[PDB]
Amino acid sequence: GTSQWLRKTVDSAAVILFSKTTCPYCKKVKDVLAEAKIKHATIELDQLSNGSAIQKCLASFSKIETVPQMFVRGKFIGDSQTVLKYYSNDELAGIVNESKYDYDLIVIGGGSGGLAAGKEAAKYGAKTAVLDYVEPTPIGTTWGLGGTCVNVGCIPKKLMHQAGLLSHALEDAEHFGWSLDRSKISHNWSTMVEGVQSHIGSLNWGYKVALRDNQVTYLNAKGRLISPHEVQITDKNQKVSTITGNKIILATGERPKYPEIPGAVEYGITSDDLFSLPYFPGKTLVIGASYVALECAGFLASLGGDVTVMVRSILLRGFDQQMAEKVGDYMENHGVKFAKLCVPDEIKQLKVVDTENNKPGLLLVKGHYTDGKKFEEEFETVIFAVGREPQLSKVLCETVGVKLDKNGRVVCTDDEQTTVSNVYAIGDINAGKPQLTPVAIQAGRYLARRLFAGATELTDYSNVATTVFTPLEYGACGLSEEDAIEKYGDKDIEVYHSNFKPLEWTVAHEDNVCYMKLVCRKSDNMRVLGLHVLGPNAGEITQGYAVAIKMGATKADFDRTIGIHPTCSETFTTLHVTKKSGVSPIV
Amino acid sequence: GTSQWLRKTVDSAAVILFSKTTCPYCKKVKDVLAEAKIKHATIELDQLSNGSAIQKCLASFSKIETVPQMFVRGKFIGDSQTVLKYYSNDELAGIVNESKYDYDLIVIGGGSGGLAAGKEAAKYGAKTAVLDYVEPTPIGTTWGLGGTCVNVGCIPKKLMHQAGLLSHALEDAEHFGWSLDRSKISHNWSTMVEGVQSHIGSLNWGYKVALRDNQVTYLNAKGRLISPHEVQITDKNQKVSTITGNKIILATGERPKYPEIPGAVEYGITSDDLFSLPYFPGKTLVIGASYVALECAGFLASLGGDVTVMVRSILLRGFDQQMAEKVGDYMENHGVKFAKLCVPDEIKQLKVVDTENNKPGLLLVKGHYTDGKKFEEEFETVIFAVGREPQLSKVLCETVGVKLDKNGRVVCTDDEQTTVSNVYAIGDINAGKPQLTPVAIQAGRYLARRLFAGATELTDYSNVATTVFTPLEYGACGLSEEDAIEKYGDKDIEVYHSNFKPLEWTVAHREDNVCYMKLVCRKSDNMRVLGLHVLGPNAGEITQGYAVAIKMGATKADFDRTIGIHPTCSETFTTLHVTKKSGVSPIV
Ligand SMILES: Cc1cc2nc3c(=O)[nH]c(=O)nc-3n(C[C@H](O)[C@H](O)[C@H](O)COP(=O)(O)OP(=O)(O)OC[C@H]3O[C@@H](n4cnc5c(N)ncnc54)[C@H](O)[C@@H]3O)c2cc1C
Ligand SMILES: Cc1cc2nc3c(=O)[nH]c(=O)nc-3n(C[C@H](O)[C@H](O)[C@H](O)COP(=O)(O)OP(=O)(O)OC[C@H]3O[C@@H](n4cnc5c(N)ncnc54)[C@H](O)[C@@H]3O)c2cc1C
Ligand SMILES: COCC(=O)NCc1ccccc1
Ligand SMILES: COCC(=O)NCc1ccccc1
Ligand SMILES: COCC(=O)NCc1ccccc1
Ligand SMILES: COCC(=O)NCc1ccccc1
Repeated sequence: GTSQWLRKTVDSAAVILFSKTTCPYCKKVKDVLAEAKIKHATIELDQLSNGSAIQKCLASFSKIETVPQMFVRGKFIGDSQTVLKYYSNDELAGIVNESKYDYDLIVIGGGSGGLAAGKEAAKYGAKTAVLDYVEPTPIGTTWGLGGTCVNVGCIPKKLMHQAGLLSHALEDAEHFGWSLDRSKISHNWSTMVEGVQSHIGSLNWGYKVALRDNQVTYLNAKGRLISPHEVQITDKNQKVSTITGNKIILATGERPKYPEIPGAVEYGITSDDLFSLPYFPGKTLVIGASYVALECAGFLASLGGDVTVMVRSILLRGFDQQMAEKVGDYMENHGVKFAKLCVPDEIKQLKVVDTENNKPGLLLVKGHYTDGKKFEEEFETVIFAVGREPQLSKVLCETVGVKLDKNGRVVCTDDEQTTVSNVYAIGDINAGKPQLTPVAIQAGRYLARRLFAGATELTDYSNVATTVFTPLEYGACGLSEEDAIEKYGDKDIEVYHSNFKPLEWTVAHEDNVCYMKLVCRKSDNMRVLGLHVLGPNAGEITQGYAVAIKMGATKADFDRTIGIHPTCSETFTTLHVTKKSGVSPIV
Repeated sequence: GTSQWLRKTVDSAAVILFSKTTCPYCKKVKDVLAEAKIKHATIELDQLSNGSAIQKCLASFSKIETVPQMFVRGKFIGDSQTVLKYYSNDELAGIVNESKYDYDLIVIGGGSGGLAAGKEAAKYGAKTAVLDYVEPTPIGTTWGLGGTCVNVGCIPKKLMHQAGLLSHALEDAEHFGWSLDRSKISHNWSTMVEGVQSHIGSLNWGYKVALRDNQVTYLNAKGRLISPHEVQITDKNQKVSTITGNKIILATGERPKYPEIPGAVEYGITSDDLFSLPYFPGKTLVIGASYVALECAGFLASLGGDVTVMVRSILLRGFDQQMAEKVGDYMENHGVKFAKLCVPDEIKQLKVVDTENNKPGLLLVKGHYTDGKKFEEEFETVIFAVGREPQLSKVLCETVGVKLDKNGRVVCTDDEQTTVSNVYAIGDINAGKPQLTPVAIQAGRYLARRLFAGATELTDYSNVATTVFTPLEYGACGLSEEDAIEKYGDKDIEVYHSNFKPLEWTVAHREDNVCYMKLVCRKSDNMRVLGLHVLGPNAGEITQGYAVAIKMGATKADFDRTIGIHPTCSETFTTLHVTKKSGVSPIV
């Protein structure tokens, strides 16, 4: 009912005003709170369909049914006369700061989700702390505020992908009439890294500025939850102390795994080290087959590197395997070598990294194939991309009572609540959720609004679109073909597909490598279950269709919509060849 | 209802079989027709909701109610035993080819719409002819099969746009670590024209191959409709003759306009000439302010040219004007000069075009500003982009009875039918329709299916998305902000907007707050998205997908609950929150 919503909202909000837009008494109270620099949530009752019933329920706390009514941390404070009495008697600031705890909210983790949750909470008057610490990699690499995406993830990865894309831009320019000679142009790794790191630095600073301008307390400290409301923090100087908070948000993310083989930790690196590496990696082996592995190998090859990928079984496990194979075939034809069906056994050091002259070392990699033959080859750099994992045993004392799953991620309700009722988890550590930066940001902002502004909207985790930024990009939204066939049966699935050629590729001189498909359910009006595209700018192509899939688009919706010409994306609006027909999809 | 549909379908279809998927007698008839290379439409009665009623109405034509039933040009031909008799007796070929007319379908015009209509019709057994002729420009330019888009429109202009985009890619490469020096690289116009024209030639050839492989008769001839079923054709040798057809599709498109001033036709050019010009235009004046004018001026400046645009009043009349101004401001900041509020009065010739040394001429342009002050400046090339118009007085004898509107376009019903019942019109000459290549293609294909395969689906001309390929691209779908406010009033319209910066622009040191997007929404209809607008790179790829959601009636809530893809430009549409009425700044 309305009544129990109102109780949760009053119990949880830090400072909240129940108001009406046309009442000059509420306006007087608003302008008072603004002058006093008091931030607060506002619930305009004349804009809610059942505002009348809420007014009646307020009296259960305040014994009045009029507006405005101000509350602070679950307690009714007063109407217009009473609030102005406190203001003119210099008693207001003390009353709005009265709290059982040091903070209304403590966020452990200053990354994609945690910074978004903390900033949104502060907008409603929640007194908020954000804790962030970066544990250094085995070789000592560290970085600033903002999380995995900002520092060692989406941002530097896509900037180095762009540096690689520009190599083919240089090649194409000749065919379009420009006088340069591609074969006499080379790439400088450290010039690239300096520009990438300068941009990352501007983001570290921007987040510190944003927290200060929202009155958020930023602590560069390692946090550990030792009881439901107590966080122990450890300083850069090993000073230990305890702060208290009403609500706690866990948002500490993951770090790369290493295989348990000799030499891995000592002599290899991960993506954590790659994006600030002060020397060109040289001849490189990438071990693994995830989107991180393939994206990194792809741009290293495009910058002119000698690059090999060691694949245990398949590419992109969990993605549509037809598409995954097309991705890998393109890379193999464009200068990435693959050691297929192969695992490593040991990494042996032949030459130590020369920090002084800014040169890599030299390594001997020993491994074996599934047919039993041995692998043995020398590389200057070895990069492990074999998955990521959280380390919540560092963050969470067992006695607090927060349940984890077999993988060590937090088990949450559909509103991010843990098994401890004031403790929530968002981002990559929330078990079962897509591990993506815009998912973490939406979860964090929406959760802050439910805690401190009386919102009810949940985050929707279904049909979240993705893009893999390999040399030829792969965008997807919804089910793979194999998952749909498993779920519904082969006779209830129809697949429309086509090759295509970007117009930009005609003058630049391949005809049939770009490819797209719609996987559809026959018995549900040909509903689009999944969309897949391999081609340039695949993330821009895919994004808009994710809205239509969210709304339940059918094939007839795609047919009746008209294309924009000339584009790659328009090919989705005229698809007609089915896989069951056996007709070729080539252009 | 059903009976009126069945009569229209039987009267119009060239060759059609009424069938069921489970009937082995129907399968035997299908096999005979395929072996005799007889193409036909097929309607599978067991797959239609009212298949039982259709089966019963068939008796009004054939006096039977079973399947299969074969018809040819409105006449019942027979059941399974009868079709096999004709086949065994070598009588079937002559039956299926019997006609009052030379062709089931004559398409006048071999462009985007006409080629699509003709190929689709031939798939259902319609005996089809496609007529195409290119009247040369005043200086003599002509080109091959395929229409305006293929030869002198979307295809060459986007390729030249891409050559222009690559100049900034060469600049950006230095910041991302590559060793080149952009300052020492120049552009060769004729090398780019040769590559563009080689691709256009492959399209000309590909369409001739497609018509041959579909058994469509291609006539390189100028057509004139002289009665409802008679088309007069004129040869390249000026031989005149008459062919007849049951259905007629008019698909002749438009050509560029010239202003009525001295020297315009003699010494200027249009887009028709630009895309195959053998020499670089040099210092260029573009007169006009359409998307054609701005796209051409944009790429010429990026290829190193000294370019001025003469604007009579505003940019992009009929497009959202906040967006049009941001487009123009970006071009003016990046090396396009504008002569604002200005029109030309005369072009004088100072040098003839130098065909020997492959060089432009030289012209003196005189004009005046709206306050009366004078304009006078020299240019090597003057391009007119002041609109396009059809020439239907050449295509259509007045006595046929096809009604035209005040602009000379064809007045059609919602199924493309003109005021003459067997005559239809598609593409740019269809009055009131968006003038775009994918619209012409959808209209031609859907019409051919209704004429020859019993389809009922109409083309939907509402909320068709567009993209202007200026140096910074502008994509749009739906109403402009000013049209939304005019239609619903200011109090019922909410606008969400934001600047943004492509991630690719950060290390390249490009501008922070020039790219821009907005959603124009209707408050009283669950915040329905009435219009979407984006200025930024790859704007056509950004916009296309959202056109499906707008077709389905997307609201602001649907954008909010959808999660973004990171890092992209398009994801900024999923988190918009600043409203124009709040007064809050949209900068990042
Ligand atoms: C190479 C790579 C590329 C990626 N590319 C993309 C992409 O293109 N698009 C996309 O959507 N996603 C991408 N991702 C995923 C994206 O980075 C993550 O989903 C996102 O960063 C998760 O956000 P988060 O808030 O859960 O955690 P994080 O961003 O990892 O932030 C958690 C923070 O908490 C800190 N912390 C940990 N323990 C403590 C403690 N005890 N006390 C204090 N602070 C602590 C961590 O050091 C870190 O700073 C990529 C990931 C990688 C590794
Ligand atoms: C510079 C420019 C750029 C454009 N860019 C785009 C773009 O990016 N995207 C987009 O969607 N649209 C674009 N367009 C619009 C697009 O070209 C048209 O909407 C489309 O070509 C219209 O097709 P149509 O079939 O109506 O006519 P057309 O393609 O013009 O074909 C008509 C054909 O009929 C021929 N013909 C004329 N009279 C006769 C006759 N009597 N007998 C026989 N044949 C005859 C003509 O010579 C021509 O070949 C652009 C147009 C221009 C001018
Ligand atoms: C960059 O995209 C990485 C990602 O994790 N995308 C979502 C996904 C979920 C489940 C299986 C495959 C993919
Ligand atoms: C079933 O997968 C067999 C396999 O060897 N996959 C690895 C790979 C495939 C295609 C291109 C590059 C690498
Ligand atoms: C009302 O419009 C007045 C006008 O002069 N528009 C032309 C123009 C505007 C912005 C940049 C370049 C040209
Ligand atoms: C009001 O204009 C609507 C329209 O669709 N105009 C045709 C066109 C649009 C965009 C780019 C090029 C051409």
